[PDB]
Amino acid sequence: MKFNPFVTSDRSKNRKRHFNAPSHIRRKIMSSPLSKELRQKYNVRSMPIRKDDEVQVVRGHYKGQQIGKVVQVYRKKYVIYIERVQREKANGTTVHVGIHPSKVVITRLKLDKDRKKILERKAKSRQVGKEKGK
Amino acid sequence: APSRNGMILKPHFHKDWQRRVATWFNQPARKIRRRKARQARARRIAPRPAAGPIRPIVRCPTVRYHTKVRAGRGFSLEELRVAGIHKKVARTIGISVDPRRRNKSTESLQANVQRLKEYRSKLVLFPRKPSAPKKGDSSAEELKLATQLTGPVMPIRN
Amino acid sequence: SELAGHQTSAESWGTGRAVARIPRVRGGGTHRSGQGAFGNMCRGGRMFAPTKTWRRWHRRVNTTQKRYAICSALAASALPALVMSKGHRIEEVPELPLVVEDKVEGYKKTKEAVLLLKKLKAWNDIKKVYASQRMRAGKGKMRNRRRIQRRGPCVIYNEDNGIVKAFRNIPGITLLNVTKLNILKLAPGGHVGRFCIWTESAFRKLDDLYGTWRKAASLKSNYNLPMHKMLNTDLSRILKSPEIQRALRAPRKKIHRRVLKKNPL
RNA sequence: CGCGACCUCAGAUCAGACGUGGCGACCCGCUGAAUUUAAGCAUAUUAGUCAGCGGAGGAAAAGAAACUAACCAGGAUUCCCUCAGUAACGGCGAGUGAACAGGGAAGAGCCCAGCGCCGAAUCCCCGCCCCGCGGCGGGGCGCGGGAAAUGUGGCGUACGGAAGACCCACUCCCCGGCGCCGGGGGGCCCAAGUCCUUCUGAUCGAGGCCCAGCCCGUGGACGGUGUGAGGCCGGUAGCGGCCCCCGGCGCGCCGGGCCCGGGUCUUCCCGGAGUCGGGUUGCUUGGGAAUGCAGCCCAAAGCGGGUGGUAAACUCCAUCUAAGGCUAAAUACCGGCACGAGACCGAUAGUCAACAAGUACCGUAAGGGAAAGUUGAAAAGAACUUUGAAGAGAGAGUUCAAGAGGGCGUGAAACCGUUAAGAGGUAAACGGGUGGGGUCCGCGCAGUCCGCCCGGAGGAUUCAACCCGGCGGCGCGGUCCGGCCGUGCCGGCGGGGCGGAUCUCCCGCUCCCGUCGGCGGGGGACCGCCCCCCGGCCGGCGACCGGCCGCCGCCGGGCGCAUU
RNA sequence: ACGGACCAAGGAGUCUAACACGUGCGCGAGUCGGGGGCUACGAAAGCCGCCGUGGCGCAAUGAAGGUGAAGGCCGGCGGCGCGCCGCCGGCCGAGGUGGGAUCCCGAGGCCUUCCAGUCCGCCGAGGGCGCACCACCGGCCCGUCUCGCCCGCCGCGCCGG
RNA sequence: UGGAAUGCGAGUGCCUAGUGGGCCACUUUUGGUAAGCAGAACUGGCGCUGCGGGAUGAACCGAACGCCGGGUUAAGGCGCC
RNA sequence: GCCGUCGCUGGCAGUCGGCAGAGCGAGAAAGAGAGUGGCGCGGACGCUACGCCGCGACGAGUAGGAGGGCCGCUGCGGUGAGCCUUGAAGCCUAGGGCGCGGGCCCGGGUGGAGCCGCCGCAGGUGCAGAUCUUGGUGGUAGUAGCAAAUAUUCAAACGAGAACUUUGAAGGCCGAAGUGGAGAAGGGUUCCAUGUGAACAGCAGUUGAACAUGGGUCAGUCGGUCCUGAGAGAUGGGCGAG
RNA sequence: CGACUCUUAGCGGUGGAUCACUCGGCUCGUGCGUCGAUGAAGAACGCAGCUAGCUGCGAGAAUUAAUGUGAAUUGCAGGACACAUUGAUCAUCGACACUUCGAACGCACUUGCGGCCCCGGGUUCCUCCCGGGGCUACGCCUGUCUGAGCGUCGCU
Ligand SMILES: [Mg+2]
Ligand SMILES: [Mg+2]
Ligand SMILES: [Mg+2]
Ligand SMILES: [Mg+2]
Ligand SMILES: [Mg+2]
Ligand SMILES: [Mg+2]
Ligand SMILES: [Mg+2]
Ligand SMILES: [Mg+2]
Ligand SMILES: [Mg+2]
Ligand SMILES: [Mg+2]
Ligand SMILES: [Mg+2]
Ligand SMILES: [Mg+2]
Ligand SMILES: [Mg+2]
Ligand SMILES: [Mg+2]
Ligand SMILES: [Mg+2]
Ligand SMILES: [Mg+2]
Ligand SMILES: [Mg+2]
Ligand SMILES: [Mg+2]
Ligand SMILES: [Mg+2]
Ligand SMILES: [Mg+2]
Ligand SMILES: [Mg+2]
Ligand SMILES: [Mg+2]
Ligand SMILES: [Mg+2]
Ligand SMILES: [Mg+2]
Ligand SMILES: [Mg+2]
Ligand SMILES: [Mg+2]
Ligand SMILES: [Mg+2]
Ligand SMILES: [Mg+2]
Ligand SMILES: [Mg+2]
Ligand SMILES: [Mg+2]
Ligand SMILES: [Mg+2]
Ligand SMILES: [Mg+2]
Ligand SMILES: [Mg+2]
Ligand SMILES: [Mg+2]
Ligand SMILES: [Mg+2]
Ligand SMILES: [Mg+2]
Ligand SMILES: [Mg+2]
Ligand SMILES: [Mg+2]
Ligand SMILES: [Mg+2]
Ligand SMILES: [Mg+2]
Ligand SMILES: [Mg+2]
Ligand SMILES: [Mg+2]
Ligand SMILES: [Mg+2]
Ligand SMILES: [Mg+2]
Ligand SMILES: [Mg+2]
Ligand SMILES: [Mg+2]
Ligand SMILES: [Mg+2]
Ligand SMILES: [Mg+2]
Ligand SMILES: [Mg+2]
Ligand SMILES: [Mg+2]
Ligand SMILES: [Mg+2]
Ligand SMILES: [Mg+2]
Ligand SMILES: [Mg+2]
Ligand SMILES: [Mg+2]
Ligand SMILES: [Mg+2]
Ligand SMILES: [Mg+2]
Ligand SMILES: [Mg+2]
Ligand SMILES: [Mg+2]
Ligand SMILES: [Mg+2]
Ligand SMILES: [Mg+2]
Ligand SMILES: [Mg+2]
Ligand SMILES: [Mg+2]
Ligand SMILES: [Mg+2]
Ligand SMILES: [Mg+2]
Ligand SMILES: [Mg+2]
Ligand SMILES: [Mg+2]
Ligand SMILES: [Mg+2]
Ligand SMILES: [Mg+2]
Ligand SMILES: [Mg+2]
Ligand SMILES: [Mg+2]
Ligand SMILES: [Mg+2]
Ligand SMILES: [Mg+2]
Ligand SMILES: [Mg+2]
Repeated sequence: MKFNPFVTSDRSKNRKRHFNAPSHIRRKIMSSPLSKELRQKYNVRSMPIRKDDEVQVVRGHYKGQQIGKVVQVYRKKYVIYIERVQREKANGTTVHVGIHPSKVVITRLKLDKDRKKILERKAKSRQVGKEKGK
Repeated sequence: APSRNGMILKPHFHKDWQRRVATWFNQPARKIRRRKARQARARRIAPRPAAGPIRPIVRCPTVRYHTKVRAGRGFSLEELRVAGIHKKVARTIGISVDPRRRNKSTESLQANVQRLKEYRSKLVLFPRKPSAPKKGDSSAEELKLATQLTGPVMPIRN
Repeated sequence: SELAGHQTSAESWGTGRAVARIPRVRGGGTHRSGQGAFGNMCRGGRMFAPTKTWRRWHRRVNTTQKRYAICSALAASALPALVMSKGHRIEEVPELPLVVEDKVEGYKKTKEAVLLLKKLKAWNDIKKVYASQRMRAGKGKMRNRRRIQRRGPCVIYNEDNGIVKAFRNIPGITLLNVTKLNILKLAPGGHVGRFCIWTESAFRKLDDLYGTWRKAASLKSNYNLPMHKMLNTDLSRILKSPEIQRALRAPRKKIHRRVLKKNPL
């Protein structure tokens, strides 16, 4: 249950702040779970999806063990485009199909200075919590 | 039109009374606001009594109530004078002073004088500079026992 | 809004122009001109008797009657039939009322709370609350009331030392302080017989809170239990007693149906 | 004539400042109707209200008695409850209508003029030096300028105040700088299933996840995601974490100011004027031989003046001290910024405005002012062929579905096209009674089921009776033991809690001589009730039961092995 | 006579206050905390008791000053003359008549082989206590009118009863 | 010997809507030449009420009404409709 | 015969069973009384007591009152281990039924994501009307009409398409107070070129002042600009609650 | 026969009811409670590679700087020797900037006329011409300077 007096559980308000979220907030909303191997390696559960990440589709028509690279994070439409997750139009031109980030799994992470900093912070806060209970 | 037996009523609704209806839906909020201000005031003035300054005993006017005493506004200058408390000093140690009030009779005068002397006995007085105790300051032993008094100071009873 | 339907300057055309006499919107050049206004029959008009905020939303209930209700809810909570008829799965709780030692008042983890309900055989009530969780029919979904479920057991404690934080995440559970009992929680819907679990400390305060018959309440300034209008309710026993049976006339249990009249002639 | 002071008055794009306009929900000052009620209407009511004008602030206004009272007296203002629909006003009709006391919220008190004493002890501004400098200030130095004796500053103000004399007591209180130590805004993060089958276009669905009970849970709010999700993501929980900034609160150093009080006596001083008050007029009030306000006329006093709710004279009393000023809090808030929620409405509803809405459009203008939401999970938004000038079609294709094809969810009625059936010269329609024909339904078409008994054929986890074990009901067990227990009655040196408008050795303050009497503060005794301990009678265990014994019933296992 | 061409959706006794009676619940000569205070749902609920101030009720009556809700008997004494007034002390004591649900008593009686007489019940003429309620008659409190004789005292009165 | 017949259970109290334009017939009856006119008394009707008859008709005659079967009637009828 | 109402303020707790014994309808008060002496193991239903059962009478209704609705609509508290993508709401139906009725249930179809039963609570809760509101659609009806100002015809071109466009030729009209050539006010891009023929231009159009894509207004000397006109309007001053 | 008409049903139209949805309202509550001559509110006109409206902004014009964030924005294109301490985007917002009118201020309201000072280019000191910048409104307080008066005076 929620007790914070300054957090709204109103349905209309929550949806509005989802569909009008600014770009740097949509990034956090557009987060994906890490594969089991990655979760054990970094101690992190979720990361904000990013271009050049390699993911597995686990829900929908395109689910399967195939691993493809993230080629576009269309934050306006709240979908990502992946290699080979595509179909053909009437005229035969191929088009990417949008997958929501919460329906994929990150198998490999595009790592740079900032991504390593973000992973470290999440692993550190988790450790404080794990020891807080202990 | 009147119908059979009944009361003749004159409701006072011949103005634009709907323009000036005071609802009370903010009542619980008001009660929380006042309570939150009492607690924040008690913390600020601690260890001084939260209720406020000590009030004198007074007899309610008129023959409907003169059998009852209650809390007054402030101690008369005569009562402070008889008890040897300076009127300007009195407020600084939580005594309410009322320059307007008179003392017509000796009994009420002395009842409040005794009240003051008793209050002056229970008064724990801290030094102005904690490291430098002074003549009137209460002893260190009785300062560590000082606590904030809740409720009116020495409540008045009939 | 007190202004709804009145933010216009509509004027009645009067009679003679072959239209109803309802006030009509002024000017021209738009769909709104010449349309009905104000009246409660008009589209975009003012509703009949607009609702006011000074409706009397709140009811005073006498203190004595409120305490009566708390007394009747607790009395009805010690009867298995009434607790069963409230839908609670108490077919295996060892006893009614169900009193559990005061240790539970110091529980911290939600897993201790679940394990206690399973060993008291109060977990089937929770599993029945898990089954009733569903979406609410109607507009309540649009108004922050999407999910509905039934009530589980009520846990009544004397002092909270983590018991509230231990239990609050188990659906259907309600925590109640023994000295602050509520009829809205003890009799949800106005129907008595909510399954209640008592801590020993809470169970021992009941005499002081509400007083016995011989001893008035100690924690209520001036109160005592409501007197019985009928000391013995076992009507079958009363009617079969020799005293009453000796005064009865013999029963007349022969049916005299209508006789068909045959002509003697 | 000239020169020089002051006074009164001018001009400057003089140096430096300040006002204007807006918003206006709440607030203060004015001005101010008429619809309406009176079943007519003129006073009255509407109403000191709408409209109009001015002025503000985060609140405003008010506010420390020229008060209330008449008591054994209270003691600024504001607000709430009540007083109270009351005293009172009123074509005494309709109607209107307070205050005091009492209980609460909050609580805070003060400052001038005057009378006086201090060598104007006072203030502003320019220049230079130090400090600080996005709230322009502090210290120092100027035979720098001005203001001000037509009165600045200190003391002091009705609660009295001052000077002196005598006793008594006093070193922290503040201003400007500098340094060190313990609520608010922002940012980033922190539990657990996409496990195994399976439904689906897709699923968040269904089933499963050893004892035990998939896992987390201080987190099972909500939202998103191709249904319907605590565990997929954001979040949620947490006296959770990390990082910035602001504030508040303490402690030291430097340069400054102040040289500060109490009591008793002696002698002194003490107050607001074209204001009060009175007449009259007009308005206003519950205020009535006049509540408040205002104009005009008259016009004060100083043991005076004001009030003391019926005009006036005389006389006692009571209570304040007007005509100068400041002051937080409790109170108000349909505007503004930022939030939270709802037994509300759900696109003719709800704001006029769910959408490029105060928009389009109308009016010269003041103003008036709409209609209008929905493909799909995803544009996958229909390539290509063919007829046509094209609009449009026929194929094909996408999709779970276009029987969803861009004003596309569903898709009603009225109205219309066509198809099928029936019928038709008293307009049609209608009630009752039949008949004929269709549409379909019985998922009809040799027609029920049940118990007992007779007989023929078979087949057995085979019947009664006895034995063992478990459980259960009842027992006036004529009166078995043990228990809890009496909203029962009796005896207790019983160990206690609550209450009492029943009585009564200790202390604090206080009047009087070191004593004695009064208020308040506590034991104790007594009475009523209740709880708990102990003994006896009667008693229940049907809102409240165990062990034994007996009877009976049921079940499981034996044994019975067949005219059952 | 008036409205109605047709279809859809919308469309009219509501809410606040006051009063009256009826009904239901709580408590009961009391009752009520509504204002205030204390201690996610919850702005809820719980509590206050030297927070019951206050409202309504428990007393009416009169314009007001004001007053403000049963008596009888016994013994003794003072006065007037067995009867009346006043003062003392002891006893009893909230009215009566008619009707009146219900209750109580009971003349006699409710059978079985026939008598005596018991224990439990049961019906019943007649006779009683009489609820609520009604009618009637008395009483008592306040205003007012007539009549009239007394009683009290810190104020001897244009006093009070 | 509850003191004529007959029939019938009565008494009593609160709260209360609509109504407050009426109209028609036998008898009686005022004004008027009279009126399907205006105005009264009594009872009964229509209004509020269908149903059988009067061909038709607010009031006439019969008779008043739950949904039905059989029987018999009223006032009216029985050439044919 | 059946339905309902009213009445009997009617009857049933006695289902008292093998710890048994079957009754209390009968013209005429009160006991199926208690005592003291002279083989089988069996026996229907019932009773939501707000329930069930019996008997008798009755039944018109405006205005109006009352009762009962397992009549109906929306939301809240409880409950139904309720229903639902193996298909909710909604909608259609010469399908099967239930109820006096308000209505409801089931079958079939369409639809695509929610919904309902019961005990209570609450109400912006039920339409045939109001010359009701808003929206939609009819018949009238392929009807009234497309008749003010004399008038058209031939050939060709473009084009899918020509009474209406363009060119040529005829025949006509306005007839210098014009149907000519230019301005003021007003309009505001309508001007010009090219393209379209969806909508509009009350037939049509190959055309337009429509739509679309791009262009176009050049000043010492032509106007404004300056003057004053009737007049308007500050300051000083006066008045004024403002 | 068959038209026409009526009824019922299937299908198709016309229409947009119903149902389900809701980034909107409404109501209540809470905290804060802040405009302007340092130029407000309001209005006009502009500003995008392709942009009419809405939105945002002001000639630095769908934004600059700084800080936080950390790889996009997106309908199409493009990639500046744009993009990972050479920081995309978004957010924050303290720096800088902010056209014309408007209390609106040089005078007037036609983009009409000026005046003072300074700077630059024309030619070539001054003039003259063009351009840029800064001032030039009413009231009012303190002070300054310059004055006025057969106002009251003093010495000449
Ligand atoms: Mg009436
Ligand atoms: Mg509306
Ligand atoms: Mg619904
Ligand atoms: Mg200047
Ligand atoms: Mg009138
Ligand atoms: Mg009238
Ligand atoms: Mg009138
Ligand atoms: Mg008035
Ligand atoms: Mg106004
Ligand atoms: Mg104004
Ligand atoms: Mg202003
Ligand atoms: Mg302000
Ligand atoms: Mg006060
Ligand atoms: Mg009263
Ligand atoms: Mg009169
Ligand atoms: Mg008034
Ligand atoms: Mg008061
Ligand atoms: Mg207080
Ligand atoms: Mg002075
Ligand atoms: Mg004073
Ligand atoms: Mg998570
Ligand atoms: Mg979801
Ligand atoms: Mg599952
Ligand atoms: Mg979820
Ligand atoms: Mg799960
Ligand atoms: Mg989380
Ligand atoms: Mg947190
Ligand atoms: Mg004064
Ligand atoms: Mg005055
Ligand atoms: Mg006036
Ligand atoms: Mg008046
Ligand atoms: Mg007087
Ligand atoms: Mg003031
Ligand atoms: Mg709409
Ligand atoms: Mg609308
Ligand atoms: Mg619509
Ligand atoms: Mg709707
Ligand atoms: Mg609309
Ligand atoms: Mg729709
Ligand atoms: Mg959809
Ligand atoms: Mg479909
Ligand atoms: Mg569809
Ligand atoms: Mg649609
Ligand atoms: Mg559709
Ligand atoms: Mg046909
Ligand atoms: Mg009419
Ligand atoms: Mg008509
Ligand atoms: Mg409707
Ligand atoms: Mg009542
Ligand atoms: Mg809440
Ligand atoms: Mg007549
Ligand atoms: Mg009528
Ligand atoms: Mg009648
Ligand atoms: Mg009739
Ligand atoms: Mg005839
Ligand atoms: Mg018949
Ligand atoms: Mg009837
Ligand atoms: Mg049909
Ligand atoms: Mg959908
Ligand atoms: Mg509603
Ligand atoms: Mg309708
Ligand atoms: Mg024609
Ligand atoms: Mg023509
Ligand atoms: Mg021309
Ligand atoms: Mg021309
Ligand atoms: Mg045309
Ligand atoms: Mg042209
Ligand atoms: Mg003028
Ligand atoms: Mg058809
Ligand atoms: Mg543009
Ligand atoms: Mg930047
Ligand atoms: Mg950046
Ligand atoms: Mg001009």
